[PDB]
Amino acid sequence: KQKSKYIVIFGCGRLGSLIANLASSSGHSVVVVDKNEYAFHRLNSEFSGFTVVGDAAEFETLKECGMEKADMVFAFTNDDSTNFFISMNARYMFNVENVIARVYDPEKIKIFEENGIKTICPAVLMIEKVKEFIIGS
Amino acid sequence: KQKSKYIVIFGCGRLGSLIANLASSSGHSVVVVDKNEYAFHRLNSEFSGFTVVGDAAEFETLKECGMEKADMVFAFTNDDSTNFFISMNARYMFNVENVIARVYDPEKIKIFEENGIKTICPAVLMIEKVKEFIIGS
Ligand SMILES: Nc1ncnc2c1ncn2[C@@H]1O[C@H](COP(=O)(O)O)[C@@H](O)[C@H]1O
Ligand SMILES: Nc1ncnc2c1ncn2[C@@H]1O[C@H](COP(=O)(O)O)[C@@H](O)[C@H]1O
Ligand code: NA
Ligand code: NA
Repeated sequence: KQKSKYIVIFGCGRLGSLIANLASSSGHSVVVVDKNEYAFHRLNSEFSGFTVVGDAAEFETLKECGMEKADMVFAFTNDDSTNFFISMNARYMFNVENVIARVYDPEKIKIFEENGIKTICPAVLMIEKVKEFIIGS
Repeated sequence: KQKSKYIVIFGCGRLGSLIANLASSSGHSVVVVDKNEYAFHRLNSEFSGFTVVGDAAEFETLKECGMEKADMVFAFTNDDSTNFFISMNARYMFNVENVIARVYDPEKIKIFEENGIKTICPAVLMIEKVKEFIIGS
């Protein structure tokens, strides 16, 4: 399950595969999207869910994911512009409330957050954790 | 500063250089250690502080850092065994209270933490942040 959610993850790399594998083992319905079919070898033997090969910077790829049914969308490619494209479409075309994007450039965080997209910026996250260990929290 | 601390950072890569540059701009005394002299090109023009070339898996390198004077030691190489060596020496040979290590393998976190070493494990940190965005926290 009654708690099962519909989750779309773009990017089946190091980050995306980790989240996909965990989401699947938690009982969610998971769609994982990558431009490179070989990326899917990171999904483990237990992964239940569906794969989609396509370039997520193309609207037609976004249409093939059933994103209007999604509870959450994760924009986890290695390109900030692509993740912005995915996340803006998720929010506004497909009306997804919970959208999380990876953002490498800290200066790009603001434009995502002003559009209601939650951000994971590795540099910021590491600095925040160091600060907690020095100054408290 | 009167607030200036003595900070030793091992590994001048992507993570270490970011912390070194920020520490220096905050007014701290910073020693940065790397086996590869070319790594120091990541330090910015404003960086004040000292560099040490050496293999941090060798005790003689650890002796050249004045670690018994350190307020904090950051074990930020790309090798978990090396970071354990550095951190254990920092804690117990050089009596540093505040020691932070990067740990890639989540299964290795426990042995660091049982020895009073704070850990930054990228995979764990990313999963924790995703969880906060879904479940709150
Ligand atoms: N335009 C795109 N559409 C879909 N997947 C992409 C796109 N650009 C990059 N990726 C994927 O994002 C992933 C990034 O991997 P990593 O840096 O390990 O998280 C790789 O598997 C890439 O093939
Ligand atoms: N045994 C070691 N002693 C000192 N520096 C090291 C050692 N092993 C790796 N490193 C450095 O740690 C850094 C890791 O870089 P990065 O993966 O970008 O954080 C590099 O600049 C390496 O040369
Ligand atoms: Na807007
Ligand atoms: Na011990």
